[PDB]
Amino acid sequence: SYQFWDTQPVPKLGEVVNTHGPVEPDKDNIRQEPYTLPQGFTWDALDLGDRGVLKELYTLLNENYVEDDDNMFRFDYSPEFLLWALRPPGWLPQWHCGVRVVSSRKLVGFISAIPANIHIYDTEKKMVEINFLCVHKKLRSKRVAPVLIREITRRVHLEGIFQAVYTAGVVLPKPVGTCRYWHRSLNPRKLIEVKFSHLSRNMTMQRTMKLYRLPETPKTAGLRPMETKDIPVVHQLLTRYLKQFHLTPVMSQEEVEHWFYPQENIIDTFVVENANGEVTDFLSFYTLPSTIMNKSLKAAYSFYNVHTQTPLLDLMSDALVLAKMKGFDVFNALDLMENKTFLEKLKFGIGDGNLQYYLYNWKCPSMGAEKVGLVLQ
Amino acid sequence: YQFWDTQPVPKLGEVVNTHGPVEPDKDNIRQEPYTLPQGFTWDALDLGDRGVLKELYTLLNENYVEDDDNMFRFDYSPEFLLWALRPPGWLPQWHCGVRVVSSRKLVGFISAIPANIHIYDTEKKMVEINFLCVHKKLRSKRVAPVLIREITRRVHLEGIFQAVYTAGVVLPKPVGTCRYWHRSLNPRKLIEVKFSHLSNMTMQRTMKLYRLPETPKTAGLRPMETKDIPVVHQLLTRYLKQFHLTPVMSQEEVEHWFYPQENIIDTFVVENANGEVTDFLSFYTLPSTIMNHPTHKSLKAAYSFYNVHTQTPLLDLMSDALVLAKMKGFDVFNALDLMENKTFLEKLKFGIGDGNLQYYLYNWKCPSMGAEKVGLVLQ
Amino acid sequence: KVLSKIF
Amino acid sequence: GKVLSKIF
Ligand SMILES: CC(C)(COP(=O)(O)OP(=O)(O)OC[C@H]1O[C@@H](n2cnc3c(N)ncnc32)[C@H](O)[C@@H]1OP(=O)(O)O)[C@@H](O)C(=O)NCCC(=O)NCCS
Ligand SMILES: *C(=O)CCCCCCCCCCCCC
Repeated sequence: SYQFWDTQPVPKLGEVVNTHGPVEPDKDNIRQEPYTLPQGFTWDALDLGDRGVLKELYTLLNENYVEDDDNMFRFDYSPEFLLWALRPPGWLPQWHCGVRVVSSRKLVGFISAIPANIHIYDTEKKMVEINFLCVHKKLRSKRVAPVLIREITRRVHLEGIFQAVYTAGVVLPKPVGTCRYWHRSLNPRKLIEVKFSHLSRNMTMQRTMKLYRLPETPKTAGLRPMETKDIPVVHQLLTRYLKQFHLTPVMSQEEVEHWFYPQENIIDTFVVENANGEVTDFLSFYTLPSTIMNKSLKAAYSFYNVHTQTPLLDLMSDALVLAKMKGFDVFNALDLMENKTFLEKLKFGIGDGNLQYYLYNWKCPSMGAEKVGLVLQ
Repeated sequence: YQFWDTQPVPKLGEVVNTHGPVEPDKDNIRQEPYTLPQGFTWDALDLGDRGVLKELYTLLNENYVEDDDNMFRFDYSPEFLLWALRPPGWLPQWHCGVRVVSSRKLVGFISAIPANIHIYDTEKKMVEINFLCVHKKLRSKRVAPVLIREITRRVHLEGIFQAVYTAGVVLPKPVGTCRYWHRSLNPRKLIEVKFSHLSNMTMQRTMKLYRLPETPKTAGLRPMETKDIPVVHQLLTRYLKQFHLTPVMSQEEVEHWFYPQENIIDTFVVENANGEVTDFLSFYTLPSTIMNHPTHKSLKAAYSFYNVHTQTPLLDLMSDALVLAKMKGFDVFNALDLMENKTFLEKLKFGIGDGNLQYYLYNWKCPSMGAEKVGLVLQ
Repeated sequence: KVLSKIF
Repeated sequence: GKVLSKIF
């Protein structure tokens, strides 16, 4: 059973929800002491400005973070990507919570939180997003993840925040929504060769390649890289566009500069400036390659795509073209927000991995993937 | 008012019966700083740099608030300024100074710090605005609203659209009005420098009226320590629920605001026979520069901060506060008439002051409250 | 904020 | 992301 998650303020796996609100009240006194690590390990707050700890953190994630179903690929988050994901506005070094071996100080554990204004049905609440929970392989199946969770929970409590958001590939108590990954092949030769995909039968490699053939320049009129001058309208666009869904982020203009302004190998944003000079739509997609075990699949991930005048269909087509042009092998989009209307039509394939969304210390009705409006790295 | 009829505040005299904001949250915000008079530039002060910190200390020391009759001036210390301007969540952009381009001389400042504010039935993330200062040479050259519009913009960029701040002047529209009272500790010096006056009543009699016990009366009173932080936090939160305008501080903010620092903040807890902390008193350190008095330069003043009572009587708690201040060399102990401070001001022989303190909320429409319902003490 | 004195 | 998926 769930011996750890039965002690937490989350709804049970089976209960249907009819209420809105916290599971437990905000705490007026918080444990000042770090939790106990098993004999031989200590806590450490990782200062990512130090390139040495940043690399240690990178080596740790590259060697021990998430793998797929058949243990064939592993995320290969880079230093600069981790700096982008772990230092958004309002980040804290204390929330970069690593575990080291007391004797040798080697990094063997990690969990992180970042602050985020979250809107859920009718409530806007200050929460945190929890990502990169990682424990070294030699240290699994012995209760370090629960301790990581309780220590980060404590450290969030100390700052006065009592709710969280996080995703997971595993079913826990209790998913607020279940989403599914779909993939659009860009370089099928490499994809079939490394077993990311397979020749769907009664078909050839040459026929397959002509299936995923794409145009070499985009369709939409007035597409260009996002620029500094665009931070206000993107923010505007996003804010209005996100009001239809039931679980969304609430970004200040700064968080928009951080999350969407383009960076080599990390995030790419393209805006649509029309004949009148008004930006009206934008697309976004980030860079996360996975190590090929037994050399490197390059993947682009749909982030936020806002449409007010260009059809989303064309916007995502041009996204596929842009990714193709930048040297990516595959384009992965979830099925949340309005993505169901273009996944089949643009020839995406369904993946085997699910993505469960969870709220910590918040009771609410679950939603269908179409109302989830949040994309985490 | 020419400047405030443009801002999202209610008018003087319009009474309010709704609760909420005046103008919507901003979907797009100006990217460019407001225009300064020719020859001046904006600069975010890095207070970790001691030279910049020093600069900021001098600007306030020579140009900040004076009393009604222009005889005294605040002398915030550098370390005091770091405690007030670098609480948990501070941003270097919110330490917004104005410099002379030629010489880089600092001639303006205004700051914002983040703070969860509770008002009536609403908790919203706000900012506290303090230390609006314009060099005397630059007064009435229309620079203060430029500061205000610029700080408002920089707060807007971080997504916060409500603020709280105080002022000695009546603006549109006070959410509450408080009154300063001052308790003499060294009446000799206060009277010598014209801070107060003999009520005919002989000074020798006046000197023995404000004499205090050599030691505090409450049992188990001791300085606040690290192990007290959760229990202080607990005490403060529950105590603050009777007032209508309060801060909502995390345990981290309680560490920052109350853990004792010499010459900045003092906190004393009451640990009883069971070892349980049941009450605490606090007061921060802010001397004033006395001008053109040859032998009397600065008056050491203690300002009451947050005092919570659950078993010790508030009167006895504040009495021991007076005693502790006295022992430390304070000439005067100041308190506002907010929260429950009216219940003990006269009895401890404070006199009322001539300055008022208006509390204001920016972009928040609500009814005003009486001083007793105010539960916020700003720096 | 307000430098009041004895009235 | 979190889920390392591939083509089903
Ligand atoms: C995530 C990871 C730290 C799990 O730790 P572990 O040492 O295998 O397992 P532990 O016994 O330590 O933890 C078990 C408990 O952790 C919690 N848990 C397990 N996986 C989790 C996850 N991804 N997120 C949050 N909690 C998780 C469960 O609630 C479980 O309690 P339960 O008994 O109620 O199920 C580890 O496998 C790892 O680092 N994985 C690489 C990255 C990864 O897999 N990330 C999350 C995968 S969904
Ligand atoms: C995927 O890397 C991270 C694991 C998800 C953690 C489970 C939820 C923990 C919430 C912790 C903080 C809660 C603060 C209120």
